Amino acid sequence: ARGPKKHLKRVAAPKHWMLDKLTGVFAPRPSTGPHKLRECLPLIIFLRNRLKYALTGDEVKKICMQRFIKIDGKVRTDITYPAGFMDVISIDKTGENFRLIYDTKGRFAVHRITPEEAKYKLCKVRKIFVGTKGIPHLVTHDARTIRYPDPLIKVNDTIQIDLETGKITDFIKFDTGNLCMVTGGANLGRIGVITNRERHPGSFDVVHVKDANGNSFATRLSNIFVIGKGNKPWISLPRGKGIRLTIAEERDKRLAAKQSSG
Amino acid sequence: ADIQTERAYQKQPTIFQNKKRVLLGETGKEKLPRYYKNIGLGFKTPKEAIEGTYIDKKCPFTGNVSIRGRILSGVVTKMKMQRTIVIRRDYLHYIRKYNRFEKRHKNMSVHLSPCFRDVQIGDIVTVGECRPLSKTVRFNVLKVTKAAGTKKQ
RNA sequence: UCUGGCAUGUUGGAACAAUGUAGGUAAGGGAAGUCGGCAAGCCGGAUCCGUAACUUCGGGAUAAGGAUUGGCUCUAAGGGCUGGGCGGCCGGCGCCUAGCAGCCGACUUAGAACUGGUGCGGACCAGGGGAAUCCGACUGUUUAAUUAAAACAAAGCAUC
RNA sequence: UACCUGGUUGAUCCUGCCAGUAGCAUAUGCUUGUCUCAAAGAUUAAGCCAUGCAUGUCUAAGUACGCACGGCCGGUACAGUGAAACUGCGAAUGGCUCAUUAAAUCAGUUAUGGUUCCUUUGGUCGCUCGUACUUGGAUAACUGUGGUAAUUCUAGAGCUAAUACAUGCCGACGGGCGCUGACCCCCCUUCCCGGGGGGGGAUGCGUGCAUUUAUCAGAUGGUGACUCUAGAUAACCUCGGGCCGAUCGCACGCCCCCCGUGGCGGCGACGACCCAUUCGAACGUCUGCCCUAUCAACUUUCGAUGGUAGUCGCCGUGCCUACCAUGGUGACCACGGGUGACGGGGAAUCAGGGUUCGAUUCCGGAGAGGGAGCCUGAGAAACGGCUACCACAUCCAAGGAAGGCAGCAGG
RNA sequence: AGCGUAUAUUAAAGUUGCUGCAGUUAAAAAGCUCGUAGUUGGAUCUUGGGAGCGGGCGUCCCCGCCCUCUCGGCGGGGCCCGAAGCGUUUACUUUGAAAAAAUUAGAGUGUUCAAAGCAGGCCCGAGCCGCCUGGAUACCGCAGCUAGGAAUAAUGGAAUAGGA
RNA sequence: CCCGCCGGGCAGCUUCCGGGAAACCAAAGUCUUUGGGUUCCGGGGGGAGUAUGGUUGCAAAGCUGAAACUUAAAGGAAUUGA
RNA sequence: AGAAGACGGUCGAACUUGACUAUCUAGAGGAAGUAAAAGUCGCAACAAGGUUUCCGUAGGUGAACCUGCGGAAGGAUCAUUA
Repeated sequence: ARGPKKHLKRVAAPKHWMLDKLTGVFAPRPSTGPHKLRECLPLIIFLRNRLKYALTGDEVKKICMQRFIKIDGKVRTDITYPAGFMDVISIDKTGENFRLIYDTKGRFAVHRITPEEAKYKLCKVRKIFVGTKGIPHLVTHDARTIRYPDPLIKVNDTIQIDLETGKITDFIKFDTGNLCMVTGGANLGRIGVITNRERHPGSFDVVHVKDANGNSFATRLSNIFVIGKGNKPWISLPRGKGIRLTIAEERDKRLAAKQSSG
Repeated sequence: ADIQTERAYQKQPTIFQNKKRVLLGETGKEKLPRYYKNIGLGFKTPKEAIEGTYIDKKCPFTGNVSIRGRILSGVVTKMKMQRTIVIRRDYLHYIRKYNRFEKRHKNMSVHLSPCFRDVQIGDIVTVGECRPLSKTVRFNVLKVTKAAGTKKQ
């Protein structure tokens, strides 16, 4: 290759992207932004494939320059903008607000939230550097660099940021006993409480997380995402509390629901 | 014993060997400041590395080197070089069809800092991956271990 | 070129025709000449590389093929002698020991910079080469005065 | 569904292979009523291509005096519909083929603390102390002229302009700091009169980020360790010059207070000096390939193995240069060659173990007849860019021009 | 609405034999010895004993039990073991972490069955100004990350004591 | 000299140990109820121990050693006759 | 500001020569291996095949073949008598 590839294929789409195989040889390539494309979602896929508001990619472009779609309080015309983790898309015409988070199946699900909840958010820091004129700054996973942070904030902490203000409201450190959600790997989409953590000087660290149902698991540091303090998340959660149930258990509830409905 | 054998005298960039002097005495009485720094993983800087008078840009302790990527080991066979010891590591590859293995070895060259002096033939040396400082050598010696040694007659 | 020797080899003067004897050069071809490359020409020294078939394993071999070569200014290496705590010496008091100091000396080799109209083994000296066939094994000898050869001899083999 | 039979015989037990026998891919042959999917020039020929096409593009928001239209209406001064062109951006993606390539590409894991990056986003853009209520020029289309056989051919004149090029201002903020510091004020020893200490301070040089440097403190931050991100001490800061708006639209408003026109104003777009993120980009650590000894001792005077000092290289190295004692590799298969070999994710078959096939539409690499080369661009050593050579060959008015369909059809 | 021939290849073929061959006479042991790669290399170092926790730790089958040294770290009494180590280092076994898409094993999905497709199913006086769900798992050889296991395979400790 | 015992042997002879296709053999056994270690060596019959390359030899020749092509049998043991 | 143009520095397409190496190819003539309808000598091996046979070496020969030195049983003889 002579440079940056400018296309994505139908099979080149990430697996958790629910895209059909027999519709086209290409895919809506997510363009550059605050998120790595491998764990983001374009606006077309969020609306056309999931919400069914539009049926063609052209119609998704029609509503975009109609300027009815907003992200983080900002109207973006990019149909392939990377709506990544902790992104809220609010449509004022229908008066609906959605918080983009993972479900129990490791999927970029759509979760309706109240407007008051959408006004604030949650972000995770990545690094601290003393930039210009000897003052600190924070660079996050959302690429929202913040000037003049609280000095008590360290690496791998979670900072609340408002849509309009764009500042630090409430920060929480990284510690045991805190609720967390996995942001990668096999355990993607699970909510649990950090019971243990082990370190390795020269490689990744392992954080052992044990959920409310006792299903313990282990995860890498880069896939740890802190949301709430203790055993209560700061934000609403989708169906299932982010608990991965087994194949046999899931089919048992599925058959019970089918029998009760019928 | 002269530190100045090369075409141009090598200088440690961090230290300042050049200092002013006071009345009734000189700075030459005290030894020059030496810049060194220990590493993690229990890689405690050995005695000869601190108190030695050698200067090396490529040493694990008095240089720019950061050891990362992978931590490995090997044995000592030959030492005919300028600050390089050739090492070889055994490893057994598995063949599925015949449900057995083959003995294999891929020897490499490691650059050894002059601080280590007590290395003989047939002992283990622990080395770690580093920057491509040479065309072939990409490892640096971090630890020296004997193998039925400590008594040579 | 010096020591020593000589007077150009049994004559001189003038001219510079043909033909000749001896020595050279020649555009473009490059053996088309001729019985035949006869004659002439090419190569040629030294240093550094690189050398085939075949073979009696010794050779063939300077095989073949290629590069360098001047002048000037430097650098490095290659040795000999003496000594070891006014004049001596009875002496512990010294310790030459990674061979140190002083003095002496000739011939080369290698490397580098600079430099000339790329010219330099500058004259002199000084192998053209390769692929094959025939004969004789080789070195040697022979018809002084037309035949130097495949002829003769030769070691080896055999016979009487 | 873990399978035989026939075949040496005067007949039988064995060894042993083939013949039949079951699937599997390419085509051939005879026939073929329907529909749902769907492979389809790779095999010898990565051989050559006539012809047609495959990259273009404008919002209220850069530039609009085109006699192509057109509203108000000729007292105004910038309407708009808009060819074409300048300006910025894409053309290095896509798609075809496997010629080439054998620890090499690639497959699993890791790093770039060893580097860079228009693109989207998040910061910053009064941080520096020294004509502005808008600067100079030509160049477009266009008109008027011309050349041949010519093109995606074009010089000379009058014009016009850009978010194109070059230069550049006031504001912006009153001051601090380190030195150099005249001068001025105060305190104490001193029986004397000299010193010992505090302060103001005019007048002078510097005093931001980006970059190059040399020095200091670092029980500001964090990593396990960077010579890290920070703070200062003294200079340069490239005229083949860095940053501090000479840019364009929308709806239009508030104040005359010390004033009949001055200030205050929002929504955006345009590229930045530097930092971060992402798409990425390339060089890297451990582990893995087919046949081959009728390839056994090989690399190294020409860089091969390493050190020191330099050169470029986006950065780290025999990438290159010079000096240093020889070193490295090899029967655990090197060096060499062949391959009817791009690799792998993967395909046929089946007790199990396994044997074969991998261009294919997927993820990476290479190529555009061949290997050379290069300007713009962030990213090319690019071929639907150019140059030269080699075969082939298009037009020629014989003075030249113009070329690569292993892109889609078709030959 | 197919079949044969032609050729490539697999099973057959225990006819390449690791699984899983043969060598007196059917093909075959070198004439023999040495010797290095390489291959394979004997036992031997904590086994039992009443632990009580559960059934038919009693005999027997599945669980931790009567590893250090430093602030007994949420200027000094038991309600503590977070981290600076390892009475040593490999191989193997299990889990866990690392797994670009498709295919394959296979969950559910109908209605022309399936091959295929990830879709569709669900009350309707229709104001029903439409609720819910799927789009999972398994394997991913080898190489490396990690936490245990400590039979099996080799390694050293201290013999002139340069011993803890 | 005779009687034995013990360990290392060259060995018969009988024997339904056993295996083997049998001839015959305590190894030519412990072999599908398949694994003690390992070397050399065979893969239907010919072509062919040939061609070519390499190496040894004074020669004759030795060691290493193919391919093209061609064949449905060549073979071992045993049965009764001649 | 600068077009045309010249000198020096680097790969270098391409060219010449030489060396090494791989593969594919002609060739007068020579000598083998493949099938044969079954053409000419007597008969080497199958019996003790009448000179058991086969193996190597050496040597010779129209040919099978003959000869010597050894070496075996695929020659008719597990035996040959104190």
